[PDB]
Amino acid sequence: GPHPAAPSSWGP
Amino acid sequence: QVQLQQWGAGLLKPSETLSLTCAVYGFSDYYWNWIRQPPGKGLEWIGEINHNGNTNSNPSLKSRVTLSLDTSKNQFSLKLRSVTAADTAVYYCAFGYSDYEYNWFDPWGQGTLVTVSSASTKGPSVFPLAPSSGTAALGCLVKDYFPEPVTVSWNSGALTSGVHTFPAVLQSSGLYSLSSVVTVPSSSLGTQTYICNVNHKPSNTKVDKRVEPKS
Amino acid sequence: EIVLTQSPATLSLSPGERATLSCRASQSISSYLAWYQQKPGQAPRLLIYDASNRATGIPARFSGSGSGTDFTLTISSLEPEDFAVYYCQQRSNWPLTFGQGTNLEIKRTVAAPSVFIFPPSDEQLKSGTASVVCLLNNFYPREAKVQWKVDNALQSGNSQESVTEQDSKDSTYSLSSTLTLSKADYEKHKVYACEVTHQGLSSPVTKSFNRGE
Repeated sequence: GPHPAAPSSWGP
Repeated sequence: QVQLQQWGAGLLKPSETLSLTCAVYGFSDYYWNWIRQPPGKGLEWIGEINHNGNTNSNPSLKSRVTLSLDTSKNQFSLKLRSVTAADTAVYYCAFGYSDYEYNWFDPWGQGTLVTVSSASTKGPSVFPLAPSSGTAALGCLVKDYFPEPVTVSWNSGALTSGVHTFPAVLQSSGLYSLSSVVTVPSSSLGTQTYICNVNHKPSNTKVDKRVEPKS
Repeated sequence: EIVLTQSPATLSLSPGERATLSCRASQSISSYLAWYQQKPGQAPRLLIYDASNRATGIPARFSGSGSGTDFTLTISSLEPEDFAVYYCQQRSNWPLTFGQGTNLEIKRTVAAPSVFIFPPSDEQLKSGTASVVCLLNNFYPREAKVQWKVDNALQSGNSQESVTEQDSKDSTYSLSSTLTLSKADYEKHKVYACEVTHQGLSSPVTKSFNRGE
């Protein structure tokens, strides 16, 4: 992904 | 309602292998992380294992790291090989997760202080910092102990106001030194007795030094 | 790696004032930034995640904004509980990185240090080492300079310092400097002096002793 480390509950 | 515990041996000699473990007691997407903080410095990320099994390490730790997760015991652990003094830090376990409603949490553990040095455990010598001849200052010099930490109180705890216990300095000998001071009404120097209670638990040394005016 | 640059290094404010903290990332991280608070002796504590969401129970006076590279933490009206070190962290891509930290300290009136000099104990001399200690007590701001003079000669490379955390009651700092000499070198000189400069002093304060009191 473009932001692979982001926790799943973060972002849209 | 989540609780963190961490454990592991904290006193190491150079080239040994640090091994810490972290357990969680009390959620489905989780993010186990290790962070370390050398004394007086900022945070340095170590590594993460997440609930998908992604495993990543700080590149500056140069393939000395092993991360592992026993998912039966819920135990996240860290191995760091060939340690030098540069790895002396408090090591934190952090358990990031979100709950049944997409609220995010990241409790950190209490930390394990790990000291990497060739020095050997040694209790301190305690020397008086004697008041000069309306406010007077006096203290205790806690010299040449290893490792951290030391605790100091004054008069078995009856004296707290105006006490300053300073961060230790690490001497080129590899031993720590520390001073603890209290300012006090000079009107009390002829009647009030001042005692610093030093406890260096790593060596089970415990010293009670009386600090008097000089002459 | 993604480098996070926080600013300022230190923010000096009093309760009731607004505090703005910055964290700029070296490349776009979308909104995947978190802010932590750390007090002395404690683990960091999560405040904001995903740039803008408070963690449960974090007071509403804490607000986070930003997306892309520029992020801002705002404490709209400081409480005494808020003074601490603030870190940002990015979770766009591995390795996870932190800013260097911003220290949020209480601004108080300037207080010049009270200076005290302590000669080495008779007992430490029996051991063969002399530690001369100089104390700078209860001053503000934190910047203070200590200069050692042995027989009126400027000293270098033979002293170590440390400074306490900001006092909970009077919001000052204290400093302890140790000059270490061998016993022999200590007895080869007479005058021992601790010289202090600080924003609260219009000229240096010197405290001294002559060995043999």
